[PDB]
Amino acid sequence: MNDLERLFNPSAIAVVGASKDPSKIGSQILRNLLSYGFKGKVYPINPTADELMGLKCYPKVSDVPDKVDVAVISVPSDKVLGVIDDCGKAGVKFAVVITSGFKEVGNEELEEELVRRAHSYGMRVLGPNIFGYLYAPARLNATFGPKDVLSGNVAFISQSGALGIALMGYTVVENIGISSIVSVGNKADLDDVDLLDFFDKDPNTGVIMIYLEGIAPGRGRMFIDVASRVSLRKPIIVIKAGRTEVGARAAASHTGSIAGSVAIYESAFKQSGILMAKSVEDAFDWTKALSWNPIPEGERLIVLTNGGGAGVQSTDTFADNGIYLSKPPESLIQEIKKFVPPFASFANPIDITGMAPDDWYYMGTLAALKNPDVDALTVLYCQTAVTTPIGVAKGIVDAIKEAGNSKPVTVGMVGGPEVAEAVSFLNKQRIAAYPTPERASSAMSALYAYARARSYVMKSLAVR
Amino acid sequence: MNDLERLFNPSAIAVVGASKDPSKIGSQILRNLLSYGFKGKVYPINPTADELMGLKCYPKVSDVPDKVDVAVISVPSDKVLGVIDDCGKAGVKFAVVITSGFKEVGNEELEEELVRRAHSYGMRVLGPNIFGYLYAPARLNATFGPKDVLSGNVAFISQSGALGIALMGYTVVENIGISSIVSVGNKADLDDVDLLDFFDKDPNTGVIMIYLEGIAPGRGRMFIDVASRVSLRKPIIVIKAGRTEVGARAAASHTGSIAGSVAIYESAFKQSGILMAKSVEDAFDWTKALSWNPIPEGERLIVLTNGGGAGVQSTDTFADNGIYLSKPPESLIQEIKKFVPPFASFANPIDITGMAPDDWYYMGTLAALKNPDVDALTVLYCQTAVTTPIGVAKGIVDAIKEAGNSKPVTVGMVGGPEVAEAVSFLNKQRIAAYPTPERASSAMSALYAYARARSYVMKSLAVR
Amino acid sequence: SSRDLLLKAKENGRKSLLEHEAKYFISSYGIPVTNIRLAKSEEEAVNFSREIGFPVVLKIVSPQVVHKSDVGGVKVNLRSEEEVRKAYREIIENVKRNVPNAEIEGILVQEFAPPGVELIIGLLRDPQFGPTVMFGLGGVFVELFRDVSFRVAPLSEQDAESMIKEVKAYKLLTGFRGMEPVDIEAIKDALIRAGRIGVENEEIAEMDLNPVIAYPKGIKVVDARIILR
Amino acid sequence: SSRDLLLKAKENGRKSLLEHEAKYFISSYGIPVTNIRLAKSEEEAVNFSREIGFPVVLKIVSPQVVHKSDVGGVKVNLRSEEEVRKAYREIIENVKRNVPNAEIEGILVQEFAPPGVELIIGLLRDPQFGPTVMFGLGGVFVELFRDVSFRVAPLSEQDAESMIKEVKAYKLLTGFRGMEPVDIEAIKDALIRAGRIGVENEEIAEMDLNPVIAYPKGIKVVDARIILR
Ligand SMILES: Nc1ncnc2c1ncn2[C@@H]1O[C@H](COP(=O)(O)OP(=O)(O)O)[C@@H](O)[C@H]1O
Ligand SMILES: Nc1ncnc2c1ncn2[C@@H]1O[C@H](COP(=O)(O)OP(=O)(O)O)[C@@H](O)[C@H]1O
Ligand SMILES: [Mg+2]
Ligand SMILES: [Mg+2]
Ligand code: NA
Ligand code: NA
Ligand code: NA
Repeated sequence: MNDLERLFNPSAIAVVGASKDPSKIGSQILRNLLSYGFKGKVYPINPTADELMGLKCYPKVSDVPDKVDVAVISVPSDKVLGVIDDCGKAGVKFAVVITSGFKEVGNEELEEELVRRAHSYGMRVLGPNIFGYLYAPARLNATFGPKDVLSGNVAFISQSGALGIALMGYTVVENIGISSIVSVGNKADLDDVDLLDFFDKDPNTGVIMIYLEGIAPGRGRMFIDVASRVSLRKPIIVIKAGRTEVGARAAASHTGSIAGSVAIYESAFKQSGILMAKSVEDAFDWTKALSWNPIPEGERLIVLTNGGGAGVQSTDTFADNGIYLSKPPESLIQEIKKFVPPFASFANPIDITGMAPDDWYYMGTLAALKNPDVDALTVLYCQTAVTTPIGVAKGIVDAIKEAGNSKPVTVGMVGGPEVAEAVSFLNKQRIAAYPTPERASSAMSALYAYARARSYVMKSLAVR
Repeated sequence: MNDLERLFNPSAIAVVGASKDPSKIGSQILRNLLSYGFKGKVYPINPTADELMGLKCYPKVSDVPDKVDVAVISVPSDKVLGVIDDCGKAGVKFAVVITSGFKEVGNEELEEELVRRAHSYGMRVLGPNIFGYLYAPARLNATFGPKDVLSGNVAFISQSGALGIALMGYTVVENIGISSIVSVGNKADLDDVDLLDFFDKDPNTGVIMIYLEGIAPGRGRMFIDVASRVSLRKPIIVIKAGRTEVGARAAASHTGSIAGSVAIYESAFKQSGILMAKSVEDAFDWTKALSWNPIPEGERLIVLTNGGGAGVQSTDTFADNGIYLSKPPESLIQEIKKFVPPFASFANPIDITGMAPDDWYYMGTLAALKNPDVDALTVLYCQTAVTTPIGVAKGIVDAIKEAGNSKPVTVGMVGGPEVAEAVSFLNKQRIAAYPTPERASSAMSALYAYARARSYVMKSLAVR
Repeated sequence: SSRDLLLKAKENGRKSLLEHEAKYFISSYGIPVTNIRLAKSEEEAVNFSREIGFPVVLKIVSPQVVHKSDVGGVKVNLRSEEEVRKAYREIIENVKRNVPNAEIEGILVQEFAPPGVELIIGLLRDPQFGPTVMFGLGGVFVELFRDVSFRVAPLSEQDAESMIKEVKAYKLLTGFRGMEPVDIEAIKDALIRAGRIGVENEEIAEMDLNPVIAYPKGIKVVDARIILR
Repeated sequence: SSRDLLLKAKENGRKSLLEHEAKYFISSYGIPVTNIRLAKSEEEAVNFSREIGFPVVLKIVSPQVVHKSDVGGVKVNLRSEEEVRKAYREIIENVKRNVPNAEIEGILVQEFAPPGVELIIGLLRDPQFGPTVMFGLGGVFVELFRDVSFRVAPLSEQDAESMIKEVKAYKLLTGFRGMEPVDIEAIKDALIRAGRIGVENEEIAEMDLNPVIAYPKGIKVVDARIILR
C-alpha cells in the first residue's frame, strides 16, 4: 500500500481508454509509452479492439493473462468506478486515474467513493484529474504530454495539470535533466508525502521540484517530518501556488477548498528545509544549479567579472539574498596579478577589466577553483569585441576540468546571439549558465540557501 | 551649449584614432559608422594615412575643410588635451572622448582639465571612458560595439562600459527596438539630465532606459525636475547599480566616491515617476511592454488562461505588484460562454480550460479586447497536445488586428521548443511575449506601475 | 493530574478555562505564572492580598466575562487594604451593571507584575499542520501591525530561537532606550512548552498567553486563555 | 526678520540655535510649537508661567548645555507657583554644579504638552539631492527600527501625504487601542513647511523636530534642533 516501487518500475501496465482513434487521451498515452521505450508489457484495454498499435488488446484488465501492476485509466468519469472494480479483482496495485470530473468540479462524493473502492482491494490511486507520470529510469512515459525529456536527476511533482504538462516541455528548453514527472492533480489518495518517500530512496533522483497548491487537512505534520529528512540529502524546491492572501483565496476556489494560511505554510517550508520559489523561472534556475553542483562547504564565494557594472548587479543580488562577499584570499589576488592590469579591482568581485581576453577567463577561473580558501565561484562575462563568447565559455569548461574538484560554479553571460549560444553550450555541458548576472547570482544564492536550509533542519533534529 | 541636436544629428563627424590597423578602437568605430550607413560626412583623422576605408583622411580636425560637429576621440589619454585644442580651433561642438585613463583610475586633474579646456571653446564632452553612441534615426553608429541594433523607440543610456556594450547586443536577442545607445562613462560633463532633455524632445524616442550608478553632487534636484517632466509623456526605467547598502559601498569604490543614500535615491526616483528595475531582465521585460503598448486607461485588467495554475502564478505576481483583478464584465462572460465548457471559471483569471483549441484563443482575445469595459489583457498559454503554440500566437495576432484598438496586451507562453519559437514570433511582431506567466504578468504590471508613477507626478505638480 | 481541570470544564459544559484554571494548567507544564488566589468573599480578598503582598491585582472570575477590562472587572496596582476593599465592591458592581446574573466563581487575587517587555505566545490548530505556536511582541506589535512568527509544533530549540529572531520587533528584546535586554532563553523555553501543551492536549483548541512580561531574568504570564473543543 | 536669529548665531560663532530660538524660527514658518517665554529671574518665571498656564516646563538655556536632561536642567509638569520656584533654583544648581563654567541666557518657561502620538520631522542635506525631509513615528520606531520616509524638497501635498502613508508604523496615526486618529493634514502641513525651511535657508545644515506630538486636532513641536553651517 505504501511502497511505490512497482508504480515507477512496473512489470505490466494496462491502458484503459485507448482506441483506434489516435486523438483519444488513452491513445496518446499508449503512443508515448511505446515511443519512450517501456520494456515491460503494455496491455491496451478496449471493449472491441483486437489489437492497438501492434499489441494484443483485452476488453478488461481482469482478462489480461498477467499480473498488472499499474492501470492507467482515461475512460469517462461515470465509467471509472466500474473499471476500478475490475482492476481490483485483477489485483492491480496502482490506479492512475487520468480522468477529470471529480472533486475539482464539485463531485466530491464520487471521488471519495473512488478511493474507498480502490482501497478495499489494496489498490492505491494517483489523481484523479492528472496527465499521468513519467519515470526515466524505467523508460516509462505514461503521460499525454511531450514524448521525451532530457534524462537527469530532477523529479518534478505537479498539482497543476496544464501548467504541469507545459513545464514538462519547458524542462527541455531549460536543459533540465528529469528523472521523473508526476502529475498528482486532485491528490485524493497518493500525495506529495508518499512521493517524497519514494524519491528519498531513489538513487536516480537528486533534486525534487514541486508545484504545490495545497496539502490535505491533517497531512502537514507528516509533510514536515518527511520533507525535512529528505532535505538533509536532496534539495526540495516548492513553487507555492496561492502564496499571497489574494492568490490563496483564488486557488481556494480553483480546487474547491478552504484557504490555507500563507504564513503557516511558509513556516512549514522553513522547518522542512524547503526552498520556496515565487516563480517558474526562479524554480528552474535554482533547480539547474542544485542539480549540477555540490553545496558550498563554506562562505568563501568569489565573483569574477570583466565588468564593474555586472559585478555591482551581482553584489546587489547576493545581498538581497543575504549573501555578502568578503576579500579574496591573498594568494588568489597574487596569482591573478600575474596577468591582470594594475587598475584591476580585487575587493570581490574580482574585476579583471573590460580589456580581458578569453584566456584570462581560463586562468582566473582556474586560479579561483584551485585555491584552497575558495568555496564557490560565480563567473560574469560581458561581451566585448576583445573576446568571443564561445572562447570564454570553453575557457571556463577547461578550467573546471583541470581544477578537477567540484566546487559550485555559476555563470552569467550578457550579450548578443553569440552569447546566447555560449550560454546554451555551457548548459548542455551541465554548467549552470544564465544570460544575466542577476540570474547567475540568484542561482548561486540557491546553493547557499539550500546549505542554510539543511543546517536549519540538522539543528532542529539535534538530540538534547 | 545645452542643445544636443547636432550631437545626435551631426552633418560632419571626425574620427580621431582610426588607422590602417583594424584592431584599433578608432578603426572599429570608423567601420561601424560606415556599415550602419551614416549619410553625413565622415572625416578620419590620422597623422600619415592619406585615406582610410575609401575616405580622404586628414592629420588634424582643424585641417578638415568643413564644419565638424562631432569629434570621436580615441587617442591615448596623454594626447587627448592636444586633440581637444585642435578641435577647439576647428569650432567642434561635441567631443566624444572614448579614451579611458581619467578619473576612473585616479587622474581627476586630467579629467577636470579636459572639461575646462573643452568649455573654454564652447565645446561639450561626452565621457571620457565610453564606448561611444548610436542614434538610429541618423543612421549613426559611433561605437565600437555591435555593428547593428533593431530600430525602434527605446533610448538606452549606460554609465557602465562593459555592461553597456553587452546590453547593446542583448537588445537584439530580446527584440528591443532602439532609437539610441549612449555610453556616458565618467559623466565629466554631459550627463543623464542633459540627455533626458534631448530625448524628451525627440519624437523617435518613446521609452528611456538608464543604467545608473550615481548622480553628481548638486545635480539631483535638476534630475528630478527634468525626469518628472519627461515621465509625463515617456516612461523612464532605471537600473540602479548600488541599490543595496552593500552595493552602494561597493559602487562607491568602483568609481572612487562616497556612498549615495539608498533611501533618498528611491524617493527621488518615486518623485521623478521613474520605474526602478532590480535586474537587467526586469528592465528589458518592462521596456518591451512599455515600448509596444499604451498605458491602460483603467484597472479592468483581464487575465485569460487555458490552465488554473498559470492563472494563479499570474494572480500572485500581480498581487505582489499591488494589482488586484476584479470580476470580468458580464457581457464578456456571455461572449465566452458561447464556446467554453460549463466548468470554465470566470472569476478573473478567465479559465477557458486545458482542452481549449487554438481558435478559442483568437475568440477569447478578440472578445476581451473589443469589450468596452476591458482596459488591458494578459494572455496565458500552457502547451498541450490539443493546441499548437504558433496557432495560438497567430490567433492572438489576428485578434489584436481585428479588435483594431490599442489596449495593452502581454503574453505568457509555457512549453517546449515550439513555444520558444512562438514567443519569438510574437516579439518580432512587437507583441510583448514571455516564456513564463510571472514574467508576462510582471510586464503588464510595469504598464500599471508607469500609469501610477505618472499619476504621482501629475498630483505632485498640481496647482495650489 | 492537571488534566482534571480540562475534564472538569468539559463535564460542566464550559468551552474555556477560567483564568486561575488556565494559569494553574500552564504552570504545571513549567511556564511561569502569577502567584494567584481565588477569593469568594471581600474578607478572603483582603486576607489573600496580605499573604501575596502589595501591590496586587483583582480580576472578576466568571464564565460569562471573557473580556474583563472592557466591563470594569480589572483593578490594577492596589497597594492597601482600603484600595482592595474599594476594588472588590467596585468590580462587583461594574460587573453587576454590564453583566447581570453572572455566575461569579469569585475574585482572583494576584501580584501586580512589575513593568517589563510584553510578549504574546499563542497556540492554534491549523487544519494542515495541527498545533502551531505563535510569537510576537505585545501591544500594538501584534494587535495593530500583525508582526507575528509561527512554528508548527513540537518545537525544537532551533525553532523557538529562530521564530523569536524572525519578528520585526525583535530588537525590543535585546536592549533599547530605557530597557535592558530580556531573558531570551526563558522565552524560548516557554515557546517549546506551549508547543508541548498543544501536541499533548487534543481537547485544547487554542491558547493565548497575553500579556507575558519578559524581564532581564525570567518571564511571567499575566493573563492566559485556554479554549476547549 | 526671523533670519536675524540665524545671523546673530553666526555672528557669535555658534553652530546651532538655542532651544527658544529654534522654536521662534520654525514658528515663524507656521509650524506649531509649545508656547514659550525666556525668563531671566525666578520672578519672571512665575509671571510667564501664569500667562502660559499650568502645568509648565522649565529648561536651562545655555550654549554649553546641549543635553539638558543629562545635567538636571529639565523640570517637567510644574502645576503651581511654588513648584515653579522650586524647579527654578534647583535647575540653577543642578547645572551650576555639573557645569560651573557655563553661560546662562536664562531659563525657558514652556507649556507642558499633554501625551499624544509622537513623531519626528527632520531636515537633512543630501549631496546629490539637497534639502530632504524625513518623517517617522517617534520613540523606538525611528531610534531603534529606523522606520523613516524621505522626500526631496520642495514637498508637494502629494509628497507629504504619500511619505506619511509609507512608513511601517503609519497605523499609529489612524487610531488604535486607547488612541484616536490624529491630524494628518497638520502633519502634511508641517512636512511641507519643513521642506520650505530647507530650501530657503542655505545656512541651515540640519533640523530635527523631535518630539513632535500629534493630536486629534493639530500638532505641537516640543523640541527643535537647528544646526548651522
Ligand atoms: N497581574 C497583573 N500584573 C500586571 N499587569 C496586569 C496584571 N493583570 C492584568 N494586568 C494588566 O491589565 C490588562 C488587563 O487585564 P487582563 O487580564 O488582560 O484582562 P482582559 O484582557 O480580560 O481585559 C493586561 O493586559 C495588563 O496590561
Ligand atoms: N514642553 C514639554 N512638554 C512635554 N514634554 C516635554 C516638554 N519639554 C520636554 N519634554 C519631554 O522631556 C524630554 C527631555 O527634554 P528635551 O527638550 O528633549 O531636552 P534634552 O534632549 O536636551 O534633554 C523630551 O524629549 C520630551 O519627551
Ligand atoms: Mg488581555
Ligand atoms: Mg530629547
Ligand atoms: Na571596469
Ligand atoms: Na562603471
Ligand atoms: Na469587475
